[PDB]
Amino acid sequence: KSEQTRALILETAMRLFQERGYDRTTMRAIAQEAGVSVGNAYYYFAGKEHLIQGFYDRIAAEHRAAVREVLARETDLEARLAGVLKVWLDIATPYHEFAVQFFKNAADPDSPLSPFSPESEHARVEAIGIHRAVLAGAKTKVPEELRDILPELMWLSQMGLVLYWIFDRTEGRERSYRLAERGARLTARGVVLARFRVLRPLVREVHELFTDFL
Amino acid sequence: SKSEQTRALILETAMRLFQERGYDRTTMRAIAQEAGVSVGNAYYYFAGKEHLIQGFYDRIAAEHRAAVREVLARETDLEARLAGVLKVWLDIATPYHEFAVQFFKNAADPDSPLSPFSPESEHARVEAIGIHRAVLAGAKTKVPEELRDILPELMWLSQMGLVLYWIFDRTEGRERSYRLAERGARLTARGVVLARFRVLRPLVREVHELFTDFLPGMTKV
Repeated sequence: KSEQTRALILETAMRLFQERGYDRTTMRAIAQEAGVSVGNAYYYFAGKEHLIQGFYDRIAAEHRAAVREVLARETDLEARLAGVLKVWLDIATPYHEFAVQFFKNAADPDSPLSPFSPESEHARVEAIGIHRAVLAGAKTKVPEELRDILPELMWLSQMGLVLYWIFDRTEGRERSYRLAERGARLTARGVVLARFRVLRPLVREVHELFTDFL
Repeated sequence: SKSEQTRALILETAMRLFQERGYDRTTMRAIAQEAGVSVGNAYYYFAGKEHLIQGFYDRIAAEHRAAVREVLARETDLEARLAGVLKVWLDIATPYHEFAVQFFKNAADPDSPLSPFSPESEHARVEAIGIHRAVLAGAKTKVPEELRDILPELMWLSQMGLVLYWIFDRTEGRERSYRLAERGARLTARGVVLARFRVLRPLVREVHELFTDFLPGMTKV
């Protein structure tokens, strides 16, 4: 079933370039290993970057499941965000050597692979969604002026943290997981401060700036 | 001039190579043979690929620092000073965009001497931050004492925030970036003015602490 032999191929490719490198991995090897003509392989994915898309997509959706447990017993913002970023890290863990090799492909600004490209759109909206979940259900006061962009800013933090995590050479990535924690604490205090009357000017400013930009 | 022209010749060649070959797979050897000098003669100016990048970073900081001379003489509003400075930075970076797009995957690594944040880039960094000090010093808006070091450094962080956006910007003149330097200069100059109140300063301290802990190159706590 197309919808089903599709996920077969995504899977054989995902494991293939993990073992080999995105670069020296051909559609043809993927087809061969998959039991599927080269032409079929291209039918489900028009070349190698569309598999990465489907991998991002796949990773986003896995992330979104493992945060059931965390969103279930954390009420306040900080603990919500922090767990979600930790859960992210936990499921990225096995893909880390791949992310380091793959980094130089995805880090090409003008490549579809870049998480900021238009191809990656479906995966951004997806991931921002989680950041919608983290606050929309956080029993912690959040000013209206901010409610509309925090998602996006939090998502940005998360890309910061991905970048940092590719290059974190500490044991088991201790430091990244620290960064998520500090990042969440810092975000959370920003919002509390945001409630302070004297600097709604400032909160307006960043509301505007954040509604304009990619 | 043969000596200064060779200096620059090496530098431009190496950069074009890193840009098409990629930095990992360019050697001193290959650069020297592409410029058409002795490898000896190339090392004489740049002790290795890393010093070459530092050469790129230094050149560009000085350029920016020369170019800022007017804005920072005419403008007395902090915003407008920051505005101009950041904009002039864009004018100056503008030739190196395709370079930066290609070299971003090497310098992004904060554990690498290639990184702006590295102890190896100290010189270009201090010179760059020094510009944010003078943006501050000669602004009409006066500025808190306990924040006097952390602000120039946060402003330099934004600049890097801006460099990163610029790299990823695909719009025409990179005009979207020019619009960010302008809108970001606004938020920031409001940010500093507003840090005159005491409610805000801890968050300023704490943001400068997150960066100084997790990235090399900022002043200790």
